[PDB]
Amino acid sequence: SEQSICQARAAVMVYDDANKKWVPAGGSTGFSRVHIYHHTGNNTFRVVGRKIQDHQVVINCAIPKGLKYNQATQTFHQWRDARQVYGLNFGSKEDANVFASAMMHALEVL
Amino acid sequence: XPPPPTE
Repeated sequence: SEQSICQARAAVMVYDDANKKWVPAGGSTGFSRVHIYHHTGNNTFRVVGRKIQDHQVVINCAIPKGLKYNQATQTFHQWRDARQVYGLNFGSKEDANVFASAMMHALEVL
Repeated sequence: XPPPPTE
């Protein structure tokens, strides 16, 4: 079904617009392993992240064609869809580079 | 896009 095209260490955040604050995705602070999964049958991509500790899925987001991926800093990247704003606070610049490369590749071939 | 988080 789906192939992982990258793995990156990041704390996954979502933006609480009513309170103007970032909050941990899934409700629990800490780092996750964040994949981009490619579904080859229909050429779709998804961001799926799981907490290192307890394997909880904290993000499971489609990547639509035309997404604006904002590399705010070398270690915090973010994007939005029609409901939520997502942020990734990467564990290193290398993790940020790996993930942005895969994301940019996804956006090119979509 | 919102500013990046803090400590």
